[PDB]
Amino acid sequence: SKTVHYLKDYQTPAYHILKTDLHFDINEPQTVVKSRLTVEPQRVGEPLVLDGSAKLLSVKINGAAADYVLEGETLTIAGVPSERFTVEVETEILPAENKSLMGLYASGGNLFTQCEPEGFRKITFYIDRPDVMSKFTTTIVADKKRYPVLLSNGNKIDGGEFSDGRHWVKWEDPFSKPSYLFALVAGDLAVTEDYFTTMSGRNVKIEFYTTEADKPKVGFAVESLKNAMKWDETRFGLEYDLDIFMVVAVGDFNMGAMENKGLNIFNTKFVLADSRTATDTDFEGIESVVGHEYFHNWTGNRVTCRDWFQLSLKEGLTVFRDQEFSGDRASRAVRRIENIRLLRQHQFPEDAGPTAHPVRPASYEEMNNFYTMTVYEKGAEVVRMYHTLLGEEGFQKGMKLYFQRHDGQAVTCDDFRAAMADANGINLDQFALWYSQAGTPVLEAEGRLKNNIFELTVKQTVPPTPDMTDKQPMMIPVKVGLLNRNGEAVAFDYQGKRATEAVLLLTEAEQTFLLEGVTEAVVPSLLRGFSAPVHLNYPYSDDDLLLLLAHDSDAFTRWEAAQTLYRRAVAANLATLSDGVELPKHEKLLAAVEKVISDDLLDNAFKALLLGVPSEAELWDGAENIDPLRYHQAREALLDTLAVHFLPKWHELNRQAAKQENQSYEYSPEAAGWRTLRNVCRAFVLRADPAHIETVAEKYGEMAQNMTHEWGILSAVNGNESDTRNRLLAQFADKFSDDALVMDKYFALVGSSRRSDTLQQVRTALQHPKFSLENPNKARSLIGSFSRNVPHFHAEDGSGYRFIADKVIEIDRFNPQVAARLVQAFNLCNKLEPHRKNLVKQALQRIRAQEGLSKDVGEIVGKILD
Ligand SMILES: N[C@@H](CCc1ccccc1)P(=O)(O)C[C@@H](Cc1ccccc1)C(=O)O
Ligand SMILES: [Zn+2]
Repeated sequence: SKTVHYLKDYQTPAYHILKTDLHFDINEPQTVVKSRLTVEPQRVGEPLVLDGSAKLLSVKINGAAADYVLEGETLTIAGVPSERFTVEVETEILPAENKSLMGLYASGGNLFTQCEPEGFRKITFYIDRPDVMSKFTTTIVADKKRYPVLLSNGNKIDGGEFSDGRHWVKWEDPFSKPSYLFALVAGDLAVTEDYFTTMSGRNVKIEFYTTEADKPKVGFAVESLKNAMKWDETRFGLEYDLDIFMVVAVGDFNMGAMENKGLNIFNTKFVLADSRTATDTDFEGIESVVGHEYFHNWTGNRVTCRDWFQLSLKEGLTVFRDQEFSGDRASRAVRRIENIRLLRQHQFPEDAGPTAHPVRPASYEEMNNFYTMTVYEKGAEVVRMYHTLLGEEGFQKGMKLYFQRHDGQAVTCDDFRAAMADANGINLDQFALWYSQAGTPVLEAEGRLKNNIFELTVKQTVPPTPDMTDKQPMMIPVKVGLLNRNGEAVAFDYQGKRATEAVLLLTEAEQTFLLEGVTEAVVPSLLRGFSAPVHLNYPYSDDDLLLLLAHDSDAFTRWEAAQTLYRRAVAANLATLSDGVELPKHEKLLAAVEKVISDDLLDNAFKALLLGVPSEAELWDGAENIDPLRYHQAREALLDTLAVHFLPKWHELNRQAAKQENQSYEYSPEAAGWRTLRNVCRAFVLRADPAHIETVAEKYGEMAQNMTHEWGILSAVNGNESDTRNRLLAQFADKFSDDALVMDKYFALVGSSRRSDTLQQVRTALQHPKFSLENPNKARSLIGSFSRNVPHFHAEDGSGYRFIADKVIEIDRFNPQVAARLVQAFNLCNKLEPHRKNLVKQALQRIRAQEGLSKDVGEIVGKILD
């Protein structure tokens, strides 16, 4: 009797809602919501079924008290007119009691909403599904001194005052929308005003709302929005469609931001920065996410989702758009590698684990569990493959046809694919499998130069996943090139064209590609630009990898050669540590890294990436009976070797980076590149010479010229067993006690430390006056960081597992979304060595045994355990 939602069961709704008129009467403590729905029968005579979980005060049909039944979270009216009719629902909400941060809730003494995916039903009774689109008008009444700012979607068309100190506003959004895009804000908030003029000459008023204290940190977000608006015009030909665009910052928020039409609501983390309190990465994040939410105005809002299985239709596409925006801003190659690295570090384990799902899932119990790395980041890689197959011009032809066909509609992934296919006159039927088949495809490649042909044989395979065993061959673009003995590009003939690069389109289980007219011995460069989201196996020698790393023209393949050398070095460490003998010499790797360190032609941020070692999760990919501490030990040994071996050169590279930064402490991509390299150097220095922390501490103020430097130094020393580490962290918390986003950084350092005493420091931090478990940013920073802290989470005595399971249980009582994300710390369960596996299963069984456990957490626990 447990409810599962299946894509195969989709049916159009029995009723449409043409008009949604809302009235909010905000009081202390309760808010009363009145709705009036103009309902249009589609299947005449069916019962009207409304979703809702708010306290119900009354229901009318055509103005008279309705005969209805309330059952669970539904309201059913059996006796429906056969003609257009209205329904009026009155509900009552206590927003200060709402710690789920879905629906209408309080934060910092103000009121905010979050409705995606199914939060609107926590406000009123509604047909709360995204293929039902309605024109909203929203009236808000509140005390003026307490709630001077009253916002909802669209245009402000009326307002006024009452003699008792109350005031009101009325907002009309002329664009039909699904309920998940509804927003309301009521509060005492400061505003920052700006504008943008569209290419048709229309001014758009821009308003950012923040606390009074936070206002000085919102400027970069405003600038980023104007950049995003211009970019969507120049790159996609897309113009904004209202004369007002509002953004509201909120400190209590389950995700990063939300694209509500004309009234975006952002986590403070993705809108507030200055150089004193935010890192360069934080600035890049604001640019990315402000872009993302604005880009949803077309890819999400103007064209929306038929059903929640199609989430990647808007999210994969909009992530692709924010990636392209950021790459067009600056540093495209480095940013592309950053994106690839995040996918392989976080999404690949998802696809290999118990919660693996297709980009377009076929079923779900709780839709909030499917806002995933797969739907978003793999979703974006799928959209990018259209770009790779079609080119920018062809891709834009597809976009044009997509909007022509589907503006104002709620559609499917299939419709996006068809627009791409039809606009370009190409068959993309096989491409559909990128949406329906889960798992990381594995390509096995072999190469031979015989006659004057380089014959590249490639096989593909996709593993069964828990949802599906049968996996058919997919359409996989493999971008390639060839290097001669001196690492020079070598031209070849393919499909009657002589070039140095080609896209090989693998569509069968096994294919041979003939690169003809090759006049010299070659080493192939494969999967350039990470041209498909796959695992590629090709037999490279260490010397082949050094060649690629030294001379290849593609950023990804150069970086992947280094990643491979690191991976092989860790594997060699695993072996020696296991045999109880001396560590390997790693002579070739050390020679390779020396070259990278000493190369002054390398981009600084690219050099920093070449000096990064794959994470433990990457290293144990594909393994069984995993002891995570053995992998941690082997990785730490490699980092120690790199730190100590090159210690003088790490200091020298640091000095060179400092000189080039040139005291330009504000955010810019140029200065940030130097600081990124500097922070890599700091990490290695303080590994090799932990005593250097006292030298750092002595001159801390001189060093602390922005938060990128403070964060970089505190990160570097965070695992140091000196008392000074603890003192510097305490001083950081004191300095920045009043800045909640910097206190998030403090708590992340507490939870992530490799020091031996981290569990007890974490437990003390739970009682820190600036910590709140009910704040998702804080919970994520402290507890989330601890759950990803390999030696502590995976402690042999099980203390890490017991602690995280305790917190899943505690958090689930008020915020199931946060708890269900946290409990995925346990996803490695069935791949662990027996002792830890036993303890993880005990932890999961204890979570399962909780009375009233959320559907959110229960769905995840079932996938891991059952
Ligand atoms: N549609 C929004 C998520 C909806 C939601 C559901 C429940 C609770 C709160 C909000 P989004 O995709 O635009 C926000 C997204 C922004 C993002 C994602 C990937 C890259 C860059 C930006 C981040 O939170 O992952
Ligand atoms: Zn999004």
